Amino acid sequence: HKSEVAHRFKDLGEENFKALVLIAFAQYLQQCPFEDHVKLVNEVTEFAKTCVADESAENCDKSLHTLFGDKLCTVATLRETYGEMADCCAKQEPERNECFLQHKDDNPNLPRLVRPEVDVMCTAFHDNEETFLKKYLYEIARRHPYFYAPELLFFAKRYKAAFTECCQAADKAACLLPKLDELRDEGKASSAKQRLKCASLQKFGERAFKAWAVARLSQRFPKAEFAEVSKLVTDLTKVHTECCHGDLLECADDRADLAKYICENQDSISSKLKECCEKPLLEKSHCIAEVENDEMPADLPSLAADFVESKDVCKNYAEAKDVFLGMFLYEYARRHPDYSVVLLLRLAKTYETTLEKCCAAADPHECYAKVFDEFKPLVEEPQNLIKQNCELFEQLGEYKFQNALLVRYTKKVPQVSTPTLVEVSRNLGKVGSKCCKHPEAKRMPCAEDYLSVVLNQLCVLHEKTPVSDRVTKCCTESLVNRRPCFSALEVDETYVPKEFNAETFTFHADICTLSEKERQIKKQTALVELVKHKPKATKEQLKAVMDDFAAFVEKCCKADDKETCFAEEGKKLVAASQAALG
Ligand SMILES: CCCCCCCCCCCCCCCC(=O)OC[C@H](O)COP(=O)(O)OCCN
Ligand SMILES: CCCCCCCCCCCCCC(=O)O
Ligand SMILES: CCCCCCCCCCCCCC(=O)O
Ligand SMILES: CCCCCCCCCCCCCC(=O)O
Repeated sequence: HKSEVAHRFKDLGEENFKALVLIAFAQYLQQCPFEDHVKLVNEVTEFAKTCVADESAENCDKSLHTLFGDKLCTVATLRETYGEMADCCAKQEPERNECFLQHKDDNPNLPRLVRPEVDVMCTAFHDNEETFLKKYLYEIARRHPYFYAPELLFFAKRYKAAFTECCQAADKAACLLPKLDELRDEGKASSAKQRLKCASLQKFGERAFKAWAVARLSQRFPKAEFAEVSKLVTDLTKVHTECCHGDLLECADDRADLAKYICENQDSISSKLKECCEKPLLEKSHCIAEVENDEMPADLPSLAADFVESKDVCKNYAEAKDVFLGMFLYEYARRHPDYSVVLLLRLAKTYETTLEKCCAAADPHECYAKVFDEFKPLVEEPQNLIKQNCELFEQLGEYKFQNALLVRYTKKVPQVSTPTLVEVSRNLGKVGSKCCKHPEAKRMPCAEDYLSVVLNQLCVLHEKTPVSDRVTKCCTESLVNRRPCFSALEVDETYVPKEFNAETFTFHADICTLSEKERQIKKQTALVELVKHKPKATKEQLKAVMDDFAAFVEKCCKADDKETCFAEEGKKLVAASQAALG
């Protein structure tokens, strides 16, 4: 429902409601000063209370969309600030909302948000928590207009845990900054993931999306029957599709509905969901989405019977090609939660290709009798990659490992700028750090998931400023070859090595007052300019120059002077190196 606003107020709570109204408005009106959206949020909140007291009350019968757009159209400066979005107001609902939806700016071109010093922040926090927290909720929201709002609220609450804990600890910066650094990471990864969820849907289409989802849901709910996994992916895809159009209210209802359906049918889905079905609306769906894998049914048969030995394989396949392949993929996925989703799609795509050849022939059982042999190599290639890389990592350590990567890729694609090489190799390094600590079981899902963050940003940066056809190839290619494409880059032996330049390999005393990290980005940048300039540098020729530079600093920051050792012994490093790397 009779009143939809009353119903969200009741269901969300007051604080949560005030929060999501702020985020809603911050994401359309991305230029009205904070101390001004607050006026709005209180006005919308005051109205909500009246509708809650009496659901007959004026304007309460209206739809969320209508109230929301009606409110957008009240702001005095709309036409001067936002220009042709004010043009949307001269329409009726539903068109008016489609019009508003289509005029959000993804790059609102604001100044970078600058983290104040820890003590400034903590003083601000204590002196007024509500205001400190909302001002920041406003600053993220208008920079990330497409970030599903309930997710922002969840980070919001984690920023508030980090402050309360750390702003009364012995050493606050030691407490606070890693927490803030992990939040930046996670915040950014999630933002990356959503834009890649949609992009994939638009380029590669719905069937590919469903394939991905069947794999993922079958690893997560491996006691569910194929019929229920399939029902869940049908609705799972409908919601992503709706959540990509970009309309918060519609997207949120579908998510609500799905969590609703999942909790009613727990018995038929998974035993690991009782914890999250007792949670309140706002959180239910976020939770289910991060739910841990249910233990798999004990002692299932192999697939051989249904997918190889059976005599009904071409008949079943021909009758409904995509339900069959989807069942193969369901029976595979639930058996192996230790596989990355993309491995499964590669396996499933291979089983597909042989059936098209082998069903088209006239001894089909004979032709495709050996199809499981082909899975072995594809399964083992990711496994080894993880093995060689996690045995390298634990014997070099994060930083040195980051540096093993830096020279590997600079030699492979030496036309990528030095900053992009530094950032990808540093993050790749961190993915190594993060998934090697896992047992072998949960490693591959781990790495798939962090690589796709690290490699998508690669493409996005390279998208606008491209300097390699091979990188471009790996980026536009299929989502099941993004990774192996890159893994196939060889050394660029056409490379014309960069001319020398004194400036880059000059260093000063400030480097000693640089922070652990800051110093590393510096050291690592020189390392890329060194490989660009001497690509044919044997590892050991480079190992020894890195050890010359290593002494050149320490035995020079620990010396009784100066600049000068920096100028005059740096003079003697450049000369020596040029000679030994020749
Ligand atoms: C569902 C996409 C990937 C999730 C991986 C595993 C799925 C597990 C199955 C539980 C179903 C999920 C329950 C509700 C549906 C659900 O959580 O997602 C619905 C759409 O992804 C909407 O995306 P958006 O709202 O922008 O994402 C929020 C996080 N950034
Ligand atoms: C429940 C039916 C959903 C569709 C399942 C069909 C699976 C298609 C197998 C081929 C894999 C292609 C991989 C891809 O497109 O990235
Ligand atoms: C650079 C991080 C250290 C170890 C991880 C290397 C990644 C190799 C496996 C990629 C996992 C995704 C599965 C796949 O592409 O099939
Ligand atoms: C041809 C001029 C050579 C001088 C430039 C040397 C650049 C090497 C960067 C050192 C990275 C090592 C990091 C470390 O081990 O702490």
